[PDB]
Amino acid sequence: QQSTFLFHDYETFGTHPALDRPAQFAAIRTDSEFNVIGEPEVFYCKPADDYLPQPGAVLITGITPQEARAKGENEAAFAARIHSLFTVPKTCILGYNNVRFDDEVTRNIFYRNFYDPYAWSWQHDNSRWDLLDVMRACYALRPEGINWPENLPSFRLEHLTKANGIEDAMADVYATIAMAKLVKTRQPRLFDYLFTHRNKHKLMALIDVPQMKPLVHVSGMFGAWRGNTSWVAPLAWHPENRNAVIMVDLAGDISPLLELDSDTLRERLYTAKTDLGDNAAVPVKLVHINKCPVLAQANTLRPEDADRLGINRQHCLDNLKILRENPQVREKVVAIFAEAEPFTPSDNVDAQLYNGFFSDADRAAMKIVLETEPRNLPALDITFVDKRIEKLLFNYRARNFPGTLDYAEQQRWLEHRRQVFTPEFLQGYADELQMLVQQYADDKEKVALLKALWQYADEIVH
DNA sequence: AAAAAAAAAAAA
Repeated sequence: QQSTFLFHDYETFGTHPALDRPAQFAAIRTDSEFNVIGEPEVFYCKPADDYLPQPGAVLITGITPQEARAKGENEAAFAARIHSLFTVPKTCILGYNNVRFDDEVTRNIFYRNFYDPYAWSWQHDNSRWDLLDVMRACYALRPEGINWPENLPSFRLEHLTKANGIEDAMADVYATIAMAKLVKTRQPRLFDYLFTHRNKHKLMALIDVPQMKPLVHVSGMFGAWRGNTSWVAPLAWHPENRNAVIMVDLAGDISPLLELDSDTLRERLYTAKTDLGDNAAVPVKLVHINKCPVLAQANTLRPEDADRLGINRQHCLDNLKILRENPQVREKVVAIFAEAEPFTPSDNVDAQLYNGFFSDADRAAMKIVLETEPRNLPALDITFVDKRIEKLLFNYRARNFPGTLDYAEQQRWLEHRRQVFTPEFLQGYADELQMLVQQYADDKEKVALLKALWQYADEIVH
């Protein structure tokens, strides 16, 4: 057991990790110095017959459902394959924007196919990381030694590689490795600091709530116009999510926090910028310590870089001093999150991963499912406590092993498909394709893609 | 040991 990194990327048929499906997965394993270990893998996932890909996604990836169907395996097999790669001990699974996207795909694919949704990222000394915020952090805090493309800095891999003398899912993986190498070379101490601080316990320690100790925070939510950076201070741990802390963005306008009550603050917080009119935005942001957030002591952002980024230290310090003497603000921000309407998921079991953890007993039961021949599942004498499992099991069987359904199950699946491919859904889908063909009438390649999508839909619904 | 869905923020 030697420590390795497993760089990876998915291409999918849509943006929703629960309701859309993966098309392709690519991975490359390296040692701690980013020398390639073994052989790159890239493989496709065959979409089940109750799904149509989002046209926008296919135009981005160039991957048709026909293509994935032809050279992919079903999702049960696609899941097992990735699961075996991910659960090699002492693996740090990472990518580029994976925490907010690819990792969610992983969790849901495991969930739908009876694998633990999270163990790949913690068990047997595994962990995860994400190079996107590393690049953003390097640009904001220690940009020396690297060339940063702009027009506003860009963090697209293609732009980042071109600007630093460096040469598709597999392509993205190779490029992510190259940026990792670069930053480790030019800013080894920042790199190692970020790597060690992927651990939520090192992060948690930086937060001091009673003191409102200020920190620098680099986040895509701050925006390129300020180099994704600001000084923040913790107001309270989130009342419902123990892995979230409520931060004030010290660079913002704290008026609303002092003036408004929690109900108006909540309303305002979830108001679109373009709907705010006269009113100041609420300068509150959640930091999720289990999501590899970039946090460091306040002085990690040098005055020269605050200046470069257009961030005003005295303004932040001013806000901080005022907040420290207005503790009533803490109560109010917690209320924004504590007194909100609970989130009720839809009755679609695909969307219920976050309803709760499964028990040890259910895990044992799911383990047996995975060890049973599909043809023998119907005869499987077993019982489940979590009410999601029977629903997941029916979907699992119908999507992956349709030959194993009895007549009544066949009829149920037929009704499910009809309830998906309604005349209203099919017409929305037709109108989207027609709109896109118009938008791209001059582009032979995209038009052929849109034609494939129409043909796939026609086939699947007849 | 593991989590939180959407809203909004941002970038794609």
